[PDB]
Amino acid sequence: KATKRERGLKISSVGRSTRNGLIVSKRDIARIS
Amino acid sequence: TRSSVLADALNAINNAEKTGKRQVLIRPSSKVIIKFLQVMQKHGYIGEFEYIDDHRSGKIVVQLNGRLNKCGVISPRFNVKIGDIEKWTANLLPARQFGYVILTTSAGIMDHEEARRKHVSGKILGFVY
RNA sequence: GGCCCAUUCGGGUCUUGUAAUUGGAAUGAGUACAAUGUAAAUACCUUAACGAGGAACAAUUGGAGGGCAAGUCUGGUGCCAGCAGCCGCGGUAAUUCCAGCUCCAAUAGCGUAUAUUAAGCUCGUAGUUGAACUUUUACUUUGAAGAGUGUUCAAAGCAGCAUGGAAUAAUUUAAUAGGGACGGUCGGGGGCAUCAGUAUUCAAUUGUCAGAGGUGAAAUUCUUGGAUUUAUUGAAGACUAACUACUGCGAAAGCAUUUGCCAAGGACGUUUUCAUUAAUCAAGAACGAAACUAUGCCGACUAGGGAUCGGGUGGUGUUUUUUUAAUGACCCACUCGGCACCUUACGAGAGGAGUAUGGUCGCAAGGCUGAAACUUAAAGGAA
Ligand SMILES: [Mg+2]
Ligand SMILES: [Mg+2]
Ligand SMILES: [Mg+2]
Ligand SMILES: [Mg+2]
Ligand SMILES: [Mg+2]
Ligand SMILES: [Mg+2]
Ligand SMILES: [Mg+2]
Ligand SMILES: [Mg+2]
Ligand SMILES: [Mg+2]
Ligand SMILES: [Mg+2]
Ligand SMILES: [Mg+2]
Ligand SMILES: [Mg+2]
Ligand SMILES: [Mg+2]
Ligand SMILES: [Mg+2]
Repeated sequence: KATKRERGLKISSVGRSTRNGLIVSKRDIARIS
Repeated sequence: TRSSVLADALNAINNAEKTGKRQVLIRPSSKVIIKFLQVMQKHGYIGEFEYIDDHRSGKIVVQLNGRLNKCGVISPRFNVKIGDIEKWTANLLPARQFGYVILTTSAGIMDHEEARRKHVSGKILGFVY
């Protein structure tokens, strides 16, 4: 019970993930482009 | 706050895949969802899918073969240059050659490699891997 | 004999050590007959002669360790331990001393200091987000540090416009989205009247007489002008026992007698209707003595089980009953929506406890009182 669930491996870094979908900031967009 | 139908369909597919369900029912449908599922089917991330006409938006049922790690819709639908594509791939995906970014370009919706092949670009729709 | 490893004991390996003697060769810093350099001159490059063993032609900076006295100091449980030692009996041309103490690192560079990097609840305004379907612009495609070198090496120097574009964003369906309608209902939802209940207090009569309430004992209080208690009756306020449930209703706080009125509400059923009218929302609007042992990982999230409340469909045979009207209760299956309970598949959801104190600030001891400038009365205290 005490042990925290195993959360898998991180597979992306661009932006926050939400129910609507992954969201990218305008600042991020310029940096890539 | 409600979500777009494409986003809801993709979340349903993700959950059904991870729970071990072999077929998932998506409602409502749309042309965009059908094109998205067509791309995924071509690259093998799902099996057959069937469209039921209900005189409403309509319904879809997708058989899952377990090869789907994750799917998602990306917003805001920012534009991408053709030469820029590579950079975006390296950011949105796990590795160089694993996965397919899906783009809405002048010639329709298609994965990023076909977009390179046809020398067409546009906005990004979402990612699959 | 040297060196390497090893907390421990020890283990491993072999040309090592000198704090020994010695030879002839090379050359620059310098010092220079010069010449070149340059307006002249310095510097550079070149070069006669001099220029090396302490090659005294005498680079540094910093760290790690030793050891010594008829020496000095401090604390002890003899002969110790700690700090430490340019200082010792004599001596300064006196002394010849530990190897001139040993080792390590950078080196024309190397240390030090500071900083620095690795209440509540509903509604609701901006903002944000939000079902499906059948010309122009945004957007997008196309066209207008490195190469070489022999400065002796090196640092150097050196020869908006045109154009193609099918998606994406601007420029009929009747969502298991939303709203209303209709039907039988459901409810301890709300407001106004209304009804009932036993109880408490007071009062009226009324039988009897000394105690009655209260605490662990009391005190206080009532009481032969009759308390408490007993019977009958009237009035006042408050409240709604048992039925009372891990049940119902309401946005929350809350709501428990009957009957009527007033509007209101949920879910269910619908082959009725508008047709995206929506979601989340800081701002704003409506309503609105006490605590004192607790506790549940969270979510966009799968399949369930028992039980229960409200509604609907079907089955079935018992309660029910018959041309007055109404017309249910129970059992079983299915379904929608509720309050909870028990399980389950999936998910990046991004200081405590003590110890010591040659410091600073506070608080504190004692000698019998009386009683001292008084060796002093009585009465106490002690014994
Ligand atoms: Mg020699
Ligand atoms: Mg709210
Ligand atoms: Mg608004
Ligand atoms: Mg409808
Ligand atoms: Mg309605
Ligand atoms: Mg109604
Ligand atoms: Mg009522
Ligand atoms: Mg009422
Ligand atoms: Mg009354
Ligand atoms: Mg009652
Ligand atoms: Mg009442
Ligand atoms: Mg009830
Ligand atoms: Mg149910
Ligand atoms: Mg409720």
